[PDB]
Amino acid sequence: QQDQEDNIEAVGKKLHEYNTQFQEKSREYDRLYEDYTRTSQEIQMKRTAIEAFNETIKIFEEQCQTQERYSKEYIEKFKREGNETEIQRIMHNYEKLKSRISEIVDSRRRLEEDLKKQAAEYREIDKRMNSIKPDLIQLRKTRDQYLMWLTQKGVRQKKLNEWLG
Amino acid sequence: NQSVVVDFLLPTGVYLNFPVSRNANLSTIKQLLWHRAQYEPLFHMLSGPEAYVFTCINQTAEQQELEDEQRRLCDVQPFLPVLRLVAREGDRVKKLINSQISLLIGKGLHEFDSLCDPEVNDFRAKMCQFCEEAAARRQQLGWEAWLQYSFPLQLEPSAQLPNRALLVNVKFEGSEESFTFQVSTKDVPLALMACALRKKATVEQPEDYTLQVNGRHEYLYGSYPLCQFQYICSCLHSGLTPHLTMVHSSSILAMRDESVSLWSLEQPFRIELIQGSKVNADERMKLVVQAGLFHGNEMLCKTVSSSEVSVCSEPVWKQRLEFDINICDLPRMARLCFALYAVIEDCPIAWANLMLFDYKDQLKTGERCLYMWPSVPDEKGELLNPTGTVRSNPNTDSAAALLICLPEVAPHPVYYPALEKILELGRHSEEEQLQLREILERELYEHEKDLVWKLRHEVQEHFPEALARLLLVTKWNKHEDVAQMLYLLCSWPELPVLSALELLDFSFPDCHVGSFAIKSLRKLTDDELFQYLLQLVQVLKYESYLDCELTKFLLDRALANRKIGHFLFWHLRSEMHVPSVALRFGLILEAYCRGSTHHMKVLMKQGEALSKLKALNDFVKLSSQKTPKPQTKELMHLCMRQEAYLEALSHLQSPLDPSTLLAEVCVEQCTFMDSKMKPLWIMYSGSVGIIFKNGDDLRQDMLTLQMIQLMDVLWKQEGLDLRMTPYGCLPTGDRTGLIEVVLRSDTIANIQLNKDALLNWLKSKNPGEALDRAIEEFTLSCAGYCVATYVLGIGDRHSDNIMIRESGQLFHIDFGHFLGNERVPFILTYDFVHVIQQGKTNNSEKFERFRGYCERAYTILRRHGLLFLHLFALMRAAGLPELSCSKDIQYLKDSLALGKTEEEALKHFRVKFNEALRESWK
Ligand SMILES: NC(=O)c1nc(-c2cccc(O)c2)nc2c1[nH]c(=O)n2CCc1ccc(Cl)c(Cl)c1
Repeated sequence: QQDQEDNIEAVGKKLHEYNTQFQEKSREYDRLYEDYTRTSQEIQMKRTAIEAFNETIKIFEEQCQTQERYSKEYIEKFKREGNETEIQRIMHNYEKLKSRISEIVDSRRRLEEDLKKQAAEYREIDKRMNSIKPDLIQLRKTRDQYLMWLTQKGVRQKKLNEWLG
Repeated sequence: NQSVVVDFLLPTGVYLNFPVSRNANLSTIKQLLWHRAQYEPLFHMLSGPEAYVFTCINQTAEQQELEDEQRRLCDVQPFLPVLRLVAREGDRVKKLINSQISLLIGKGLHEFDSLCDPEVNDFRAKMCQFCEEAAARRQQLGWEAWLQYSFPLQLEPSAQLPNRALLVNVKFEGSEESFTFQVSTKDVPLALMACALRKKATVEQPEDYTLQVNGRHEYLYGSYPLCQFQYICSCLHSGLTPHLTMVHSSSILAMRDESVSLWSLEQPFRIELIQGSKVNADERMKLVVQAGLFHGNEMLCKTVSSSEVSVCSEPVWKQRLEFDINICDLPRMARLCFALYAVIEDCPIAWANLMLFDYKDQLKTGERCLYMWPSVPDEKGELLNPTGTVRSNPNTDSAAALLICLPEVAPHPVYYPALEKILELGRHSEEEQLQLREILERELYEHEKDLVWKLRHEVQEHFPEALARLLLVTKWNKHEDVAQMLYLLCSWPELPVLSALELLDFSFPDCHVGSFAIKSLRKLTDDELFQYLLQLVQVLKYESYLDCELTKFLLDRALANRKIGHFLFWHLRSEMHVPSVALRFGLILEAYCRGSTHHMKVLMKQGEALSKLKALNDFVKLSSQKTPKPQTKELMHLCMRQEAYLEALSHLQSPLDPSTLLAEVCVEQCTFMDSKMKPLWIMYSGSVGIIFKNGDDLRQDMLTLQMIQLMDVLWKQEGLDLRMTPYGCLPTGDRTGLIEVVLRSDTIANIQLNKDALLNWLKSKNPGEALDRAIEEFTLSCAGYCVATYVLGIGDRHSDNIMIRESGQLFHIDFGHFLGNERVPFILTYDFVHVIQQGKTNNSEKFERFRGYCERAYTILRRHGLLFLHLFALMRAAGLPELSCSKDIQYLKDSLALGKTEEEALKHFRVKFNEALRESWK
């Protein structure tokens, strides 16, 4: 009416096995979760570093703008003074400024590429976790069902301990 | 290496590039810059060096004006070595503070702006204003009051007793000439000051002075006898002469200076489940979204589920999910909770929660993109996760998410009704007293709950301490009932501290409840509030909104008391790496800092010390794996002796106790252990030390130690001093913290090398007449720690993790496990019993004295058992592995036997005691 099993030693043996499997699967999930957290922390660090490149590039481009507006006047002056010496220095100095920007831009690009790869890793870590979770929960439940069965059967706590530990 | 190539951007547009030394200060670098700039175009148009300030992009991606030109480039840590010359313009004070805050709190202040969030913006605007204002008031106050803010009295638990005449060393500020003279333990500090002057007058008023414990920022003042001050109490027991210095008030001033209604809308609650994004699931399976409304623990109505759409990264539903509750019924703190599942035609993927009303009480409408948090598989295994935070995941670029849309309810915007409207609706509405008495006086059942609701007015009149019970019976999914409960709550009598602590639990989410709780917590003294500071901080993780009462309360007390502010700072700072609290804590720290510009300086120094230690520790780790300890130890020392390191590790206030000055590092005395995590042992020159650990979470140890400290206080409050050693322990960062070294001590293992070694060691350290003291110190402390460890369920207790001091005091360290992690029996150790009994087989007089100490200790903790349960209940917030659930709390109920009577419990403790004594030989 009340619809909802072999010997005790054989159920107890399976309790030891399933518990070992639960502890092994738990430690695996713990490993991935350490990676999940570390990678999450690294990703924000990289994202903040990208903002730091963006901000550094911004100030360089202000320098470029400032160089254009500001130079304008002095370039005109030593033109009507055959001081093409100084014009040449100002322009060459400005060409060095532009060149350094290209190095900074390239560096920012290299990091964007790394953050893209690590973003893929984050998602892979999160995928593997989600394929481990059902094994983990199922193994927890099975372990608990075996204990309950043995406990109902009147099996002593010391015998249950040695199967779990 | 040494040199680094630095880009220089001049205000004329000119660009320079040259090597500078990494450890060179900015002032020096300006000189090198100017010297080279003269040989480059457009020089003559520049103003002098001093008319400009360098600017860099710092580690947190913010622009920073580098006003302190005595700072070294390596310490400045710019993102790239790029320095820009700009004018000394604008409110540089505001600019300087804003940049320091960002460096100090972890998170760049710009990160708050980047969110584009009114709630964030309103918090910052309102809280920074209040904190700045408090600061300005404080500056106007007198040197006495400012001293009280800055260095509040450290008094023994006697306050908030015999008489003896004992010597004190007194000198003045500037003069080497000290004076030794006798004054009584019951003399106030003003009287001792008067004596020192009368001595000076032989060779200024006594009220124009205060007394400092020289070497320390700990001061003796106020209407209290000398023996109630911790410093004197400590000296009295030790028999040492206290050394004081009298400081003039001026010297204290010097350091001071430098429309539609809600109840009308009877429409059932619904949402549009549009889409999910960035799901990482099993392609073979299908995807389901589970939803449910919540108010604290309780469901408001039944849950509802989506259709089984196939597993892809970007799933689409477009369903209406309708819930079994009307909009007019939704409580203020109504919480809509989602969980994404992967089912095979059952893995919990991720979850996310959302408040239905916003911070201004407005019922939300329109689209919403909830960036989800991944589901942790745990024992409980619930469908949804209502206890989880409401804040969205800050990893917006990579994290899975659900796009939802709250529908338009009305053409105008609708708010949750104002208090006046609540009290209007809430106004209208021998035999029975028997059933209610039984229920309260002593988890309720449906029959009982409806009685309590019926007799809710009787609860308010005759059982005011039962408020918590009455709040849990209230049906928060019916707006009529909610109004009636809130009506009572507004007239409810003030409850004691202990009750208020219960009401801060997540079971009581309503903002009026929190408000009533805090209102009862305002009678807290700073000393007592300090005992619960850690718990109060963890309760912030349960709050719905950024602007709350608890945050205001904490900032208030942090602004009035610099010790509270210190530790508030470090509790929040130590969790800034944690995504779910970084925003909330970031904002509180910002506001704290603006009201506390003096302490910011202290905390900056500490933060820099701690960042060098992290680097120092990482260098040791990489060295230890290659080379052996002696060689690594010396390499540690060389790395420490560098100017940037030495200066940053030297001359700071200790994070463990801001009154302790860590002055000169003793590099030769510094070392580490080749163990797990390679902790560093750092000594200072009154020869304090600290342990720096990086690798483990220390939060559990601090909790344990805080509870032992609370025990000590509770015992000390009823005449019992069990001579404990509750040493400082402070988490500072991501798996990082400090431990206060206890000097003149060793581990039992090391001392044990008949084995009458403990008593011999004691004999060697307390020769002749000192030994009876040492044994008594051992007895009192062994009792205290036997009970503490029994009650908290601390196992793994062995010779390595138990230490003894040269005074005779025993104490425990490294509390990795508690609350059973099975019932831990009460434990008596043969070797300790031997020492207690003065090395004799039988000493009945002494051993019974020891047994009484244990029993009295245990009896006192039972009296305050509800306090321990409540404090532990709030620590569930912290997510400590070994404090997850009701079963962990239940451990304390049983250890303290709170369902048993006082006599019954003590008779069971006796049986456990006796059986531990029997087990001692076996
Ligand atoms: N308060 C202390 O004085 C203290 N504390 C902990 C302790 C450890 C973990 C958690 C905790 O709460 C406390 N351990 C201690 C110790 N004194 C001591 O000799 N040890 C053991 C050996 C050792 C530890 C660390 C280092 Cl760096 C080194 Cl060279 C040697």
